[PDB]
Amino acid sequence: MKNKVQLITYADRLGDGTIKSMTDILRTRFDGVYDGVHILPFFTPFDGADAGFDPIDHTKVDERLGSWDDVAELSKTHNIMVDAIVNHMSWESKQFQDVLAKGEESEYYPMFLTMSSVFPNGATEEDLAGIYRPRPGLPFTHYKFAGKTRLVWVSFTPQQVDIDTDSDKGWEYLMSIFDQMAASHVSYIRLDAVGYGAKEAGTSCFMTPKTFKLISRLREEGVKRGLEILIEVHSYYKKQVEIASKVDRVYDFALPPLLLHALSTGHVEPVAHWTDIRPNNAVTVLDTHDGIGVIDIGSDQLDRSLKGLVPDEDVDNLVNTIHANTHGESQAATGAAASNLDLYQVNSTYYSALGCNDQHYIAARAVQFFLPGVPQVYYVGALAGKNDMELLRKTNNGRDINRHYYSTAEIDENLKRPVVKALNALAKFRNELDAFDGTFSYTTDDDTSISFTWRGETSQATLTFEPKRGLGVDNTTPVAMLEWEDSAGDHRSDDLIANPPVVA
Amino acid sequence: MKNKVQLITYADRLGDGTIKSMTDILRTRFDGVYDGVHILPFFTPFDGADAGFDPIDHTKVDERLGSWDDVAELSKTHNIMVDAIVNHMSWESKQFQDVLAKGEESEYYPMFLTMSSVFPNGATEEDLAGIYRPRPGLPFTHYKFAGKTRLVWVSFTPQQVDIDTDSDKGWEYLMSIFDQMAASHVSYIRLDAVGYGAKEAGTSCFMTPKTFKLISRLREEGVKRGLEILIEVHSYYKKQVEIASKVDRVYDFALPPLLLHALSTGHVEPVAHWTDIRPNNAVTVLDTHDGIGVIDIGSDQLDRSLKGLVPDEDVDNLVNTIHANTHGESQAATGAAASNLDLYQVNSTYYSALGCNDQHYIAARAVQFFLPGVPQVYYVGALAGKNDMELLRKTNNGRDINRHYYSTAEIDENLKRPVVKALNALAKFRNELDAFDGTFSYTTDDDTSISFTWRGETSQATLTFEPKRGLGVDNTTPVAMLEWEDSAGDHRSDDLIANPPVVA
Ligand SMILES: OC[C@H]1O[C@@H](O)[C@H](O)[C@@H](O)[C@@H]1O
Ligand SMILES: *[C@@H]1O[C@H](CO)[C@@H](O)[C@H](O)[C@H]1O
Repeated sequence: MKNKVQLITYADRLGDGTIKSMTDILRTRFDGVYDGVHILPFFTPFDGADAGFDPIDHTKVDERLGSWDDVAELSKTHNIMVDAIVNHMSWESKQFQDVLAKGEESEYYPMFLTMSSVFPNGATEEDLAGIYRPRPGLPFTHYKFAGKTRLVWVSFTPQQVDIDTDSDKGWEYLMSIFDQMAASHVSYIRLDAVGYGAKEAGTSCFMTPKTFKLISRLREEGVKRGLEILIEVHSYYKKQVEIASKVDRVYDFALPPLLLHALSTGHVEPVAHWTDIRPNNAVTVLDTHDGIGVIDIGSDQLDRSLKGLVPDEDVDNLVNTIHANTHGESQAATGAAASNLDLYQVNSTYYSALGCNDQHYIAARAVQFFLPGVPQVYYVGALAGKNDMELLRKTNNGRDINRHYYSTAEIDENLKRPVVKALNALAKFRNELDAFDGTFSYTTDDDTSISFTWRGETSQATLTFEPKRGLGVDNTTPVAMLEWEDSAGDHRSDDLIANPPVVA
Repeated sequence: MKNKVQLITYADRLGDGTIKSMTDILRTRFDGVYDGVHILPFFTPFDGADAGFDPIDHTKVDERLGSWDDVAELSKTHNIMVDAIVNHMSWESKQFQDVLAKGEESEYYPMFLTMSSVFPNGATEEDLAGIYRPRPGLPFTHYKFAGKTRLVWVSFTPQQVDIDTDSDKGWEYLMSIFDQMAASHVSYIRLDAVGYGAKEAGTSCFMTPKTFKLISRLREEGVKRGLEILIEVHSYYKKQVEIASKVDRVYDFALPPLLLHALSTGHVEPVAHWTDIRPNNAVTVLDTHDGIGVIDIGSDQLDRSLKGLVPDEDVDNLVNTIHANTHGESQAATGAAASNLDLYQVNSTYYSALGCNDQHYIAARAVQFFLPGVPQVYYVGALAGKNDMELLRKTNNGRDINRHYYSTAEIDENLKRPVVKALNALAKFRNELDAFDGTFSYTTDDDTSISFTWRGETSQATLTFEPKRGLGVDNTTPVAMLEWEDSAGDHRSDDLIANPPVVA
C-alpha cells in the first residue's frame, strides 16, 4: 500500500451524486492531498437497509452512481480501495429470494446460515449468550423457507443475511467479487465484517481459529489477483494486535478515542503505551463511516477481567465528555444501553466530539499522520464537519449524524475555512516529505509531552504533542508543534492552522 | 362491570398533566358521558421504555402524577380500571437490579425468566422459532448476573424483563399489585399481555394450556379481593372466543377493523357473522392506546390455513385504505417505518383512519355501543382527534401518532365541534336508556343492512347501519339511523350529528 494519505467517501455524498462527480472533486480540489481513495459500497443498491453494506448484487455498480468504467477511469490517477462484503448480503438478493421460495430444494440453500447450520443438535443458553455481538439482541431473525419459519443468522440488520463462507456457493460468490474488483483496476480490498465470517459452535463466532483459516484463504485469493487485503476488527485491543501479524494491514481503532481522552484530560501516557505495543502495519484513522469506537479501548465484552488501554472509569468519562461537547447531539444518535461500558460505538463526527476545537482537531490529525501506518481521512473529517442533526431526524439512523451529503457548493464553502486548509496542507506535507518512509522513534517524559520523530533519506520531522498546554472546548492555544529539515534547511511551525507546513 | 361508557386515558395527556386534573376534566367536561375510567399506567415511571408498561415500582404512583389518595378521590364518582402488568417489569426495578448484582445468590433470581429456566437442556431452532412473536426477532437480550452474561426473556422492549408467574417471588409480586389496587378503591383489573404470561418448552408460549391456568388462577385472586378481571389478548379470533368463557371480560378487538371494512366497502355481512359468534361478555372499543389490530380478524400467523373473519385480501385492502385515507401518515408510523413492538398493528387514530368523516365515525361508535358489552372510548377518539405527526417525528414511536397531549384549552376547543358533541350525547344516551340493560336482538338484510335492537323495562332502541348509502371519505350522508321509545313516546334520529339523541 502506497504510504500516502487516502480519502474515505461515499460516491454520492461528496459532489453532485455520482462516481464521476466524486472523482472530479478528488482531482480538482484535493490534488496532492488525497492520493488514494476508499469508495464506500457503491453496488446495487447503495441506499438499502445499511447504506451499501446490504448488496442485492455486489458485482453490479448501482446504475444511479455510474459504471465500472468510472472506477477504471479513476484508477488512472488514484489507487482505489473497495469493500468485499464477505459476511453477508441483502435478503432481497436473487440467491436468498430463491431460498425463501424453494427452501431445501434451492441450490442456494447451503449458501445461508441458520441456527441449525451451526447448532444441528440444538444450543444451550451458554452457546448463544457467548456469541460476540456488534448489535443488540441475538443474531437471528424469522424468514419463511418454502412456508416454513426458519431462524436465519443475521450479524447486523435483519435484512443482512449471513452467508456460509465455507459452502461451495458462498465461496463462488466471494470469488466473483474478487474477480470483479481485479478486473476493474481496484488496488486494495477491505474485508468487511470478516471477523464474523466463520461460525464455530461453542465459541464467540468472532476472531476464532476458524476465522483465521477464512482470513488466510481470502488473503491468498487476493494476492493471486494482485489485490492487497485490509481487515477491520472492532474488538478488545489484544485481538487487533493478534491478527495484525497474520495480515497485510489492520485498522488502528484504538488511536481515535485515546486522542479524545488525551485532548480532554491532558494525559499522553495511554497514547505512549499504545505507540509501544500497537501493530505498525496499520491504516490510521480518526473518523470512519461508522461511530467512534469505545469497545476498541475498553474491557472485553465477554470477559470483564481483561482490562483496556484506559481504566473503565476513563472510558465512561470519555463517552460523557463527547455527550457534553456535542451538547447532547451524540446522545440522541447513540442508542442507550445498561452502561457506557456496554457501548460498541458513539455516534458523532470527530470534529464535534472535540467541541469543534480547531487546534485539538489539527493536532489529532498530526498525531494520526505521525504514527506508523497509511493514513485515511473520512470525508466529513476532511471538511471538518459538524454533527448533522437534520439528516439524523430524517432517517432515524444514528450513524447518519456523521454522514452529511456534501454538494460541490458546500465543499467549496468549507475549503475556505482555516482548519480545512490546514488539514489539506498537513496531508500534502505527509505525502511529500520522505521522512515518513524512513525510521520511526518516540520520546516521552511522564505525562505532559510526547515527541514523534521520522528520519528519512533527504529529510527529518518531529511532532511534539502537549494537550496540557490548552485544555477546554473554547481553547485557542496550539497543542501540536512541528519541526522539520528538508532541502531548504531547518523549519518550524508552532501553529498548524496559522502557519501550515509546506515542503520546499 | 357497570354497563356504562368508560374513558381510556393517560393521566397526563388529558388536562394539565396530573391525576387531579384528569379527574377534574372527567367531572366538569364529561359528566354523564363517561361514568367509568381506565387510567393507563400511572406508576413509577410513566415515561420510561414503554409509556408506563415498564414499572420500577408498580405499587407506587409516579410522584409527578399524584398519589393513591387521588385515585381514592376519583372512585367516589367513577368506577376505576387499572392495569396489572403481570408479564414483566422494568430492568431498573429493585428486584432485577438485585439479580444483576448478586446473580444466583439473589432472593429474586427465580422471579425472572431466562432461556435456561424454560429450556434447561438447551433448545432447538424449532423450539425458538415456534415462540409466538408480534414482530420478527427472538424474545431475548443480554444482562450480566454477577458478571455472567445471561439471556433474559423479554417479550416486549429489552428493558421489560419477563417474570416467572409460577415462582413464589413472582406470585408474591403479582399479589402485592392486586392488594394495592383493592385498597385504593379500584374496581376493575386489566391483565396486560397475560397471553404471554406462561412459558413452556415446545409450545408457542402464547395462549397455551399453561396460560389458561395462569388466567384462571389470577381470576380467582381477583374475585377474592373484590376486583373484576379483563384480559387483553391480541390473537387469531378463535383464541379470543375460546378464552372468553373462562373470564369476566375480554376485549372485542375484531370490531374496530370490521367497521373500517364495512364503512369503506359497504359490506355488513362480516359484522353480522361476528355478531352471531362473538363473546358477549366483552369490553367494546374502536381505538385503544395501541395501534388498530388487523391480525385480530385475519388468518392465524402460526398456521395460515385457518382463515379469519374476512379473507386475507380484504385485510390487505383494509390496511391500504387506512394508508390512503390518512394521505400516508399511517404508512409513516406503521411497522417497519417507525419504532413499534407490533409489526402488523396499523398506527393511526380511528378518526383519521376513516379520512376524518364525521358520519362514518359517529356510525362506528353507534354500532360499538349497540353490540353487547361495556363500551370504552379512548381519549383521542373522545375528542375525535387527528394523527399527531408532530409528536411522531419527535419520538419516532409509531403509537405516538395516536397519543396526542391534550391541554385543557385544546379539550374545550374540541368540545365545540359537532362530531364531539354528537359522541358526548350518544354516550349519554347509552348510559341513560335502560334498553341496554335488557334483551338484545338483530336482523339483517343480505350484506346491505343490519339493525341492532335492545328492549328494556321502560324503553326500546334500534340502530340501523347501512354503510352502502354513504361511501367515500367526503360523504355527508348518514349511515347510522336510530329509533327509540321511552317515557315521552317514539323518537327518531336520522342523523346522529345534526340531531343527537337525548333521553327524556
Ligand atoms: O456490513 C455491516 C457493518 O460492517 C462494518 O464492518 C461496516 O464498517 C459497517 O458500516 C456496516 O454497517
Ligand atoms: C399491553 O402490552 C404491551 C406490553 O406491556 C404494551 O406495550 C401495550 O401498550 C399494552 O396494550
